[PDB]
Amino acid sequence: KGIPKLDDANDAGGKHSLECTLILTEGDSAKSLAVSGLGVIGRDRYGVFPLRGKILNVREASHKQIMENAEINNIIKIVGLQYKKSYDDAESLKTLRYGKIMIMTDQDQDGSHIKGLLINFIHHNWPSLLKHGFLEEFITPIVKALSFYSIPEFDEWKKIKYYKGLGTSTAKEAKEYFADMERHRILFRYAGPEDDAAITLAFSKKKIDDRKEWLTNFMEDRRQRRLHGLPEQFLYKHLTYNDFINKELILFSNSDNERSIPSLVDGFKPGQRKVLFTCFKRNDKREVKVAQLAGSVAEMSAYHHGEQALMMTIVNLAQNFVGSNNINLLQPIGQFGTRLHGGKDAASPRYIFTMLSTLARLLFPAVDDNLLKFLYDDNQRVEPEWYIPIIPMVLINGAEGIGTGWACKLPNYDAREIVNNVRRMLDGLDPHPMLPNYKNFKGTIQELGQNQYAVSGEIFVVDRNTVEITELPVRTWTQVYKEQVLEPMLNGTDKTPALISDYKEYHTDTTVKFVVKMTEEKLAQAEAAGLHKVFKLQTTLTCNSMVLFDHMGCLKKYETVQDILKEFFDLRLSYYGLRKEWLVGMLGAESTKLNNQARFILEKIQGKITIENRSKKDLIQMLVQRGYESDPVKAWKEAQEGPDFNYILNMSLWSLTKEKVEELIKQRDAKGREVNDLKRKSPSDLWKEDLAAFVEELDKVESQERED
Amino acid sequence: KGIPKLDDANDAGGKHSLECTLILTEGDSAKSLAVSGLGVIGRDRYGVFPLRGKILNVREASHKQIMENAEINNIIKIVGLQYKKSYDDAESLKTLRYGKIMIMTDQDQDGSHIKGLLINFIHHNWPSLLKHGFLEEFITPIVKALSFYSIPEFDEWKKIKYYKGLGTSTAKEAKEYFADMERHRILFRYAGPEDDAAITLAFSKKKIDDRKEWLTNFMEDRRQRRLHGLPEQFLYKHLTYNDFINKELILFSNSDNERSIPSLVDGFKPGQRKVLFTCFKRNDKREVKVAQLAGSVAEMSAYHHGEQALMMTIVNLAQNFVGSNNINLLQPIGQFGTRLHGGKDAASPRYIFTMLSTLARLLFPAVDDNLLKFLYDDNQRVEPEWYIPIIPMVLINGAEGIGTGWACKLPNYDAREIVNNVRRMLDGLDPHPMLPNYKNFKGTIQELGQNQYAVSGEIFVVDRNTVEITELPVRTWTQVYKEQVLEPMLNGTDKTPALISDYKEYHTDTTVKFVVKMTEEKLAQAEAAGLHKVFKLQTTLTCNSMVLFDHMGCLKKYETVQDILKEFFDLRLSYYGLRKEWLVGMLGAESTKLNNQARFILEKIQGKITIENRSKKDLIQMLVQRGYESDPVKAWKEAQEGPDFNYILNMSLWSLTKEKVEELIKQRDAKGREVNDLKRKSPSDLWKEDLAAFVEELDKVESQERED
DNA sequence: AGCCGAGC
DNA sequence: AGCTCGGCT
DNA sequence: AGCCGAGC
DNA sequence: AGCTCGGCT
Ligand SMILES: [Mn+2]
Ligand SMILES: [Mn+2]
Ligand SMILES: [Mn+2]
Ligand SMILES: [Mn+2]
Repeated sequence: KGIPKLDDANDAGGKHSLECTLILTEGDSAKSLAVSGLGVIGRDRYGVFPLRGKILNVREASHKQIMENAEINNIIKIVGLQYKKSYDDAESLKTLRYGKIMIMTDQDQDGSHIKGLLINFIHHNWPSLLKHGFLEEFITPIVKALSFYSIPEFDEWKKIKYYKGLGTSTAKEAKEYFADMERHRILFRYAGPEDDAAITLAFSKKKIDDRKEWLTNFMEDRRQRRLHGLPEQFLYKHLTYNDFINKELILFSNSDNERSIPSLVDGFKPGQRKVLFTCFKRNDKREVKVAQLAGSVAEMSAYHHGEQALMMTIVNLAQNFVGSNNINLLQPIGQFGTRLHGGKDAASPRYIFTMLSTLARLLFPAVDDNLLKFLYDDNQRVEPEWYIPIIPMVLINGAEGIGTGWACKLPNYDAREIVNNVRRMLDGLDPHPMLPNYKNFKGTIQELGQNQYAVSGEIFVVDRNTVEITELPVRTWTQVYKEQVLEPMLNGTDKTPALISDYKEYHTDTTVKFVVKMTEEKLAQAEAAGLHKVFKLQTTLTCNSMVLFDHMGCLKKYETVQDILKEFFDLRLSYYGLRKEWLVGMLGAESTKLNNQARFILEKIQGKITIENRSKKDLIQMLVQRGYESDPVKAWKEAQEGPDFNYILNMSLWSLTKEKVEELIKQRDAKGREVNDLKRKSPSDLWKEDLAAFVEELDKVESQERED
Repeated sequence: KGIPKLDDANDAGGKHSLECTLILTEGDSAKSLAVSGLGVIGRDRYGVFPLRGKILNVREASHKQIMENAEINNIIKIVGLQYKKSYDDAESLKTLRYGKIMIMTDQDQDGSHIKGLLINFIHHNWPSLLKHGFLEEFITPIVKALSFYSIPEFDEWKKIKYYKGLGTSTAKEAKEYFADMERHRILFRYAGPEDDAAITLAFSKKKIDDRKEWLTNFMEDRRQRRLHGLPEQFLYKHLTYNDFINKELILFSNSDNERSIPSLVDGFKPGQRKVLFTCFKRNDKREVKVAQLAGSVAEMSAYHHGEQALMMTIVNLAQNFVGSNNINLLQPIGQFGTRLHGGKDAASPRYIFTMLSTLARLLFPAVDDNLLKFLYDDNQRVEPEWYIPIIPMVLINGAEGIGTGWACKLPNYDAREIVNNVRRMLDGLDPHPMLPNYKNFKGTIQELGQNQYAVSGEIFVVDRNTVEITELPVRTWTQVYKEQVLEPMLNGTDKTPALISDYKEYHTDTTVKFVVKMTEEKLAQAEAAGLHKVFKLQTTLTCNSMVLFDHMGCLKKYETVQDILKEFFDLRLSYYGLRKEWLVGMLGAESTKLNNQARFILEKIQGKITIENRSKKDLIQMLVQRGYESDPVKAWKEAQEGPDFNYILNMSLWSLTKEKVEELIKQRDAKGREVNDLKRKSPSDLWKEDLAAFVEELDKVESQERED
């Protein structure tokens, strides 16, 4: 047939074609799983073809984009479909190579997404097939203990095995699935108007706001459900397209917003936060290859997606070039991308390295980890719902992402202006308004209207024939500008003749210099029309979707950055008071511990009590009879949810030496003074300390950057 | 010109061609290094072309192999050479695009090898060029502190930087090298007959035995030199081909034998031993990807070669299929290759894992590490000159390798027969003779003549038309046998008609079953001529080169395996006596330590001495005045090349509790009894213990293998 | 001519 | 990638 | 139409 | 690889 990745059913194309089934699989490992699953006998009436991934959404797409799509036309040639053909009459179905499509995907949410896009494809092009049951799915278990086809069903029911993707199952497993097909095969049924309404609601861009309402209800409902203790409702026999869209695809849509839409608190997405948690736990003193760090992240954070997406998450986190990260929390040791190509010139993750910026733990103090809520994946504690940085990182690095029904775009903001605004609010004033600010951007950004800005590079008149372009607007890449602006100006086009006579390039990996030559008259005309407009050095920047998850995990639209700043500020200063409470608890327990250590050893050297030959039971009983406390640090740590004095009896015999008692009394007095000194500090003073340290290191680091 | 990897000199092919120089580089990183080194001005008269690696040796090679060699014809087209053309007359040199070839390689030995093969190429095809100085080299530094062009020069001279390959130097470095070319450029000169004699000696297979004598002298000389303290002689101005061959290439030849020819002792090559040392130091409880283990080996063992060669070293170490390793010291967790394709079907090192066999440390006991001599790379201690296994592993896994002037081939041998021979020698008898034995090989191996054997698979007559082939001779691969034996028998050839009517394949990944169908008369004729001959189931195995490095590092040829066995036996039992000496030293120091601990604490509880408030100096002085020994373990460990009693004073206060004194007296008596019990054991009893444990685990492991 | 394997 | 190097079928 | 990025 | 998803030029 000409498609090498396809294994065609023996009876496909023959007089039995209508009884044949094409199995569309997610990935080629699923392909092999199904192939071995059917074996010799299954090969007659069952074809199997792989899909690379998410497919084209054909409902709104251009004609050229559809006609040039390799996968779509592969499925068309395999099944024998013809565009605009309706299938009712026997004469019409004589032309099909297969009578059914059985989609086999993972039992996770992205699988459901592929299911939905295939449903949308068939529903858009051939409703004649969709109404009559041309489409089926082959479900697999996500967990076993007997089999369970969704995590809520297994949780409600409650050796346990978790199945990540179809490739995890193998060998006999696959064959087992294909011996009993009554349980694993589910037919999509068309009930009526509700089905069409549901499909178009999911896959049409006219329905975006509808999707918003859709998802909103879901979120509220589930939270309300979660509040009242009602169990999660789950699927998995016939399944109507409506019930699929609203009870299954919807969880992909919500999971898509949850992974794609950052938190207001730390400005992170679950993947990024997993990466940073892993880095925090490893605490590498030396650089680590991005591929190896990626695998380590996967192990330690329980990151269940593919390695490529995570490696590029890391790369995106490390990028320091103009227009990317105002503060990069990972160091880009390697080629991580440049201003020239916009980062697309980054070297392979196998050949580049990274590690924590020395500002990372200054922005996310280690002690604050004791204030967070760490989540769990199958009894493995992984990473918190959020970190709580000393300043609103969601504003600094310009968080963005694309979900379903909502998207998020924020531009960057100067760290020092944000630090100053936090200081203003700590001193009881109102914050100043803030325009976006991009580190090392030499151009201007000026406020046009509400949430709209003009971003302009720099261009100068050198002389009558010469202009010098020293800056391009933020996110305009050097190579792209050359190809799409200066080169068309120089060579001219069909409609537009040549404006400029020549140009030359003086660039730095981090900077832009163009020297353009024009005729006298044509420069005069260009500056009459204005230089930034003619040379395309002004772009509009409009942020009307700032969508973030607040500290409750609720999606919220913020109209101004000052709202983000205030909400963050309240939360963060609350957590600073929490940090003081925790610190007086911990330091207080430590000081009591040091005090009972000192009393014990001071009485041993003073001769008040002798430990020699005392039985363990008799000694512990005597110690509790003499008033010694039990391990105040372990007791206070356990209290946050036999008597242990080991902290006293595991001390060295060196303890009773004169300089050990001396240094231990000094430690005791010093810890007491530490508790008294921190007790008199306000939480705001704690915050100001953190901010001062952060700016000291920020000046050192950025001046080292400019010197290098 | 059509070669994309080439950067051609601007003046190449023009009227200045004779003044142009083609730079042949080792690898493309060297190519880029030279490109940036010449810059804009250098590009006019200097071309640069990369070589993949070692090139074809054209002196003895087939005509087809030469005419089809891509690199050779690339250099010919680039320079403009013509085979059989002599270059003297001006008319003849009018046809060359370049006047000189400048070879730029690494300053290590393999670079010298490439230099030699280019010299051999030009000398073979065009002596007219070689006599007149057509060839130059561009040397680079191997180390800096000023620059040094060989490690012996730098050692004799003695921030220090070591240069591994040309790719380590970069940027300004390269440009520096090409600003001063008087120091870095060296011209090869043809003195006379000595040069030709030297080149042919190196590169001709008629000269193998000559090379042997050659290398022998060198080895002896250097050892003699090394014995008398005379410094190593080094090179690096003109260099004659003779002086190059005998003073430079020769060190590649010797290094090639040292890496390619295993030791008699542990049966390893430096790379393999580095791998196993790394595994021993990591002590992985879980599997590790072969790529990651490879990188870790590189870091910890100071392995200076490419990652591919090391990853395949690991793969070769893990292979358990019939005809590879009788005992695989690494576990093949993945697809590491099968009997079918001979291991060439192994999966990529990124997708497969390994770890230590549970017999690894039973064959190489950890305590024996204290008896070895660990080498050093730039102050980093890495791995021993050899390990000392409990049985001669060089016989078990069938060590082999190809150097210069010598090669090594040994077949495998049964572990249990070797263990039994060692037991025989420990009981004072002579060893039995041993034929080669391959684990899980169902065929036969029979002695023909001295060091020659017949290896035969298994074939049976089922009935008049049918024969069954259940075994192929060792190292004959299933796929290869099918393609080159059964398929030609079935399809016939131009000369030979078809002997067999059909065949079918019943194979297991680990086993071979062929059922062949023939005519009655033709089976009769085949068994008349014999079934093993007709069906190519007998191969000859001749081992007349068994070449190993003895325990002195001297190359030695062994005529029989019994010589290997005896030499190993003497060395190993010597090291068992050493192990007893070391063990009574260590256990004796431990027992003294426990005794002074017990005396101290027993006198503290008895009240004989009080430590409370005593000054550190006063206490240490009193302790040495009262007879307490100083840290016998640290003193005895230091003796193998202020007073420290910390081992007594860092004890817990729990020490003075009644059950701690009780268990400590029990530990003391138990260690004394341990010293007395091991003192009465012979070294042979130690060896027999090791052998018994090894066979217990060997039976458990191999029975688990057959069950799985 | 091809295979064996540590190297380029 | 296609090759080295020596022994051997 | 294309860009932005975590996913397939 | 070529695609999703929403906002915006
Ligand atoms: Mn999945
Ligand atoms: Mn960004
Ligand atoms: Mn090298
Ligand atoms: Mn082997």
